[PDB]
Amino acid sequence: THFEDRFDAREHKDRSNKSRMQAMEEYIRESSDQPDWSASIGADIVNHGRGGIKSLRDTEKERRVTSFEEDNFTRLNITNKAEKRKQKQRERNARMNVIGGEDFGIFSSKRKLEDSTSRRGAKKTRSAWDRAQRRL
Amino acid sequence: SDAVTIRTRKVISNPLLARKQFVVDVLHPNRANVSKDELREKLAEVYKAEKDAVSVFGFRTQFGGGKSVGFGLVYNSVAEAKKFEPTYRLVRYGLAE
Amino acid sequence: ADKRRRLAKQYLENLKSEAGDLDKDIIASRLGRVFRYFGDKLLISEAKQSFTRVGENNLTCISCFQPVLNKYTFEESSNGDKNKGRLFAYTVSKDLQLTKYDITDFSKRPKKLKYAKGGAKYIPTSKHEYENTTEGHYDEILTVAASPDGKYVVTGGRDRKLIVWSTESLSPVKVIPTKDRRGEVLSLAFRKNSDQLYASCADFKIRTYSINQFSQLEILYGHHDIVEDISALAMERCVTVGARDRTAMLWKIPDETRLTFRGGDEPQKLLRRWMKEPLFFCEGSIDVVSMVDDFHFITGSDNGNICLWSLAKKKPIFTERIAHGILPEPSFNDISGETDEELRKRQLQGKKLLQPFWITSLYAIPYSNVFISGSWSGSLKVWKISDNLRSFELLGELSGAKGVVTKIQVVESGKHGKEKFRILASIAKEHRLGRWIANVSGARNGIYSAVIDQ
Amino acid sequence: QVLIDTNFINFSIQKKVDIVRGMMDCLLAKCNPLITDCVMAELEKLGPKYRIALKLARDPRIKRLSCSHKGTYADDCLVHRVLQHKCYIVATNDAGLKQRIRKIPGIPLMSVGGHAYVIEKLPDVF
Amino acid sequence: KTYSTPKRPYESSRLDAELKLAGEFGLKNKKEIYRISFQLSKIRRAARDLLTRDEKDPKRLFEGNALIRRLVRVGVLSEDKKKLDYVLALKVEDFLERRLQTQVYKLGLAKSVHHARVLITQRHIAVGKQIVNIPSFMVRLDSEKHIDFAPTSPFGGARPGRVARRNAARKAEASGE
Amino acid sequence: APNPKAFPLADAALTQQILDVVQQAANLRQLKKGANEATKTLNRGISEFIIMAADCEPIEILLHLPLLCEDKNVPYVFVPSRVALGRACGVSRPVIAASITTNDASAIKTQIYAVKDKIETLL
Ligand SMILES: [Zn+2]
Repeated sequence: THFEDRFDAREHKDRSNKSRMQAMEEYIRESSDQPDWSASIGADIVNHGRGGIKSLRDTEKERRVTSFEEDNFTRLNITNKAEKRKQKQRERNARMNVIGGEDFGIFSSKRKLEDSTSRRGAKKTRSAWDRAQRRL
Repeated sequence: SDAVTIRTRKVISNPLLARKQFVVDVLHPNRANVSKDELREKLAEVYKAEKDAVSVFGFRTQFGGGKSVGFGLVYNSVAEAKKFEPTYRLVRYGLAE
Repeated sequence: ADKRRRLAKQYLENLKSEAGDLDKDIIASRLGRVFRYFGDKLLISEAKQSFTRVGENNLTCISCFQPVLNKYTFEESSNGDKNKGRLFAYTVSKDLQLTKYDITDFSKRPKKLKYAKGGAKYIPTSKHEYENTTEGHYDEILTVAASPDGKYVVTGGRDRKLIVWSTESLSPVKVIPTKDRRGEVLSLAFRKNSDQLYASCADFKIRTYSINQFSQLEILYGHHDIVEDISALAMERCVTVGARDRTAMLWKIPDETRLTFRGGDEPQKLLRRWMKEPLFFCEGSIDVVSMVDDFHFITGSDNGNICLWSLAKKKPIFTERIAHGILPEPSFNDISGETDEELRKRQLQGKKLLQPFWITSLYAIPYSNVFISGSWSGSLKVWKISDNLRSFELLGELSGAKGVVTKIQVVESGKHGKEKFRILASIAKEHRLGRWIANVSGARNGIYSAVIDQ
Repeated sequence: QVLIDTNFINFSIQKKVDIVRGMMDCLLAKCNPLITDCVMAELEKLGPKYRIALKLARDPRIKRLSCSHKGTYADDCLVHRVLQHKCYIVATNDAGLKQRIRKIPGIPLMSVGGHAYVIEKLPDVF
Repeated sequence: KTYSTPKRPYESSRLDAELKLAGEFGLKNKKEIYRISFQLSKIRRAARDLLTRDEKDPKRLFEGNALIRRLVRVGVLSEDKKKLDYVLALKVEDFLERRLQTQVYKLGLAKSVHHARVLITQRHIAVGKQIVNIPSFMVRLDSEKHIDFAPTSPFGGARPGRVARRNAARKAEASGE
Repeated sequence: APNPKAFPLADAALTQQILDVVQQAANLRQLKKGANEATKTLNRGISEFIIMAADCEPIEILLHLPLLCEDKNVPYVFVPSRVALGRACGVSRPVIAASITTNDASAIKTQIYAVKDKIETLL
């Protein structure tokens, strides 16, 4: 016959941070009840209060870039186009969504949660014996 | 009075080139950004080392004071220190011309 | 809500379906738990119990320097050649006096080696709150700890000054003002085999220093109410408990990050389980704490509750109710001031006005399965933990003490096989902080000692 | 708490806006819609063409507050209520009543217009 | 935009309402009032569309839980009032309460709201660890118990300020000369 | 057989709620603490509500306060334990009756109003 048999780089790549759906992530944190590793107040606030506290995402992103330094042992620099773009966007969304350290653009957005759940979603239950097997 | 604190965080080691690796925070309340030369000597006694072989660099100070972000090394031989350092750092330490 | 848990499981499998190791390991090459289980070898019923009273009143702590030899230095981790590996007890008194005892011999009652009492001339000539460098204490010393490297010993309490003392001269070797009006030092701890000092302070702060250079390292913030008690271990951490907020919070010092553990159970909920089957109380205020390993710790509240906590969960893994018991019940003649006995009973009003004993202090030797609690029941209660680390049990009692227990320390002795443990507790008439305890008798302010072997 | 008028019911059925829903959309709050007893009189008189506007004014989510006035004039029932109490929002669309309540101070007035409802004298509109 | 002009900006009701708000909270602009009310409109609009989404819908379930819990972590909502009709019931004055300069005045570190304004901009008030100096910080719960004076502030800390020290030296010169 | 005169006490849940709010009032100077301080405040008229211990020896010396409270419609609640009230008020000694006073420059206003309703349902 004929086919390709090539490295599925895109399939061996990850999309979990793409499909993360933060409100129900927050819920599953509440349910799975492990304590949170939150920081103290001075570790929170940004720049003599000129900006907000920080977002929880921004805490995560700082922790990860600090990990890039932790292992990789090098920093970023003042590269013009990219960080100007990202810094502007993140600060604009800071001044338009986050209030006191938590964000509400998550509700002003338009990404649904049924496109994540989808009544079991992937490898879904579409036959009655599949219903029987999942119920047992 | 002043808790002369540079936390040499991100602590790792490399004995191929024989040098030790560590990041910098600077916690130093009521002090104005301690300088790398007295840091060099202070690192020299704490690591029982050479005044050239100590090598830290690139310090940025955090808000709220008594906190600075930098990026530091130490060699473990005089030959390694005198050959493997780039010359801009050699003149920052005043060892080259 | 079963729909909700269904969808949560659905997302769990969904993200599992959507979802260098040897490199990290080889770099790591290029760079704990509970390990004792001797909580059965004790011979509690035949323990030696002894008492001493001290001329001052209201002692509050003890600091037995236990010199542990290093494997990098077999001889002594203690500096001098005249200390010779003895054991020292440091006791603070609301008489504003520190007293140094030798307790090195388990046959003899502990012996006062030295003392230092501060009167009132150590108040500052100025109310400036900044310059506070009078070398002696001047109010209500409340907590003490000594250096594990035998170098210094430091006290701190309501006069907002952390004063550290020489171990030999007993001179005030350094003074540290807290630089606040509300900076009352409440609890002290050392990093084990280190010089780092952890200070719980009731302006919601946890301050940390290096003592051998007298240097204010780093500051922590975060409770709802006063940061009451603290304790450390080998790791660069601490655990602390806030009093009137029901939160015990664990601090990773260098990463500057915290974990919060609450309570959450209920007298009504215990009513419900007994319906599915007495008297229940309310989770009032988290007071005493000690951490037993790097993964579990134990805290005692005001309503008698003793709680075993694991860092894995957030809720307590093992609650224990009124364990030191129910207080002396109010007498009818003094409740009423009126003759009739039945009216006096009606004023006493049955089960409601009862009160539980507190949990005034609690201590565990590290990495063991044993911990000691103390109330003013006049009875130390010694507890042993099951090796699954999901429950403990009352091992037994030591009633050789009486009155309000305040501070509990242990001293190990003997070699690896055979070990003899002395329990040393300070007992005052009152609580550490206020008065709050109404006419218990039979107590003398001083030290209680017990010695058990094997 | 909103005092509905006969006009409002008729225009709402014309412009196909839900009463409680569209009203609660426009406020962005929670609202109790009240038909006064004399307003249901005017609907019932107006009669056999508006059997539908009646039959839809009698929803179970439209509470009824009565009235003690010998007569049937909804407009006077409403203005006397409002001139006393000043805890209400008056939903109407008549021109004469609109100018009466615009001279009264402190009483939000509410109209239907175009697609959905609009508010005038609440500052708390967004 | 980050501020939106209210659609009937000059009205008897609007106008006297803003007068009361700015006078009582010590603001200085319609712009400050507008910023708060615009973001409240977005929140409350989200909650209303959530109410349109029917009972026991998974989206309504999870996101309503999210919105309630994050508003109580911000603190404008209270612990025992966990429902979406209460997130509908909020209004502007609750956020304007949670500002920082109101919070310094309410705790009691100053006397009047304008005093608290001048303190915070004067760099004396220190939430948590840093010196905050923006009078619209929107303090949360944990910090609203942690507001107090900065340790280098001469009200709760180090040596007196420059007017005091020039004056003490001036009377020192008075006694000297 | 009938209700004793200590009625009403509070459950443990109301107890911890009230001790919580009275602590935070003592932090912020809305608390007048002690018997005749509560009395002077109930004569001035400026007190939100009254917290009376019921452990006291005897009951009577503070039992005089329900008269003034019911004279002025100001609610009162017995907590069980007087050293728990000393606990909450943060002074060093058993306080048999404290009184939370009225104010508006108050970081704890709505917390107080919630507990005031909880009392007035309990009556
Ligand atoms: Zn009518």
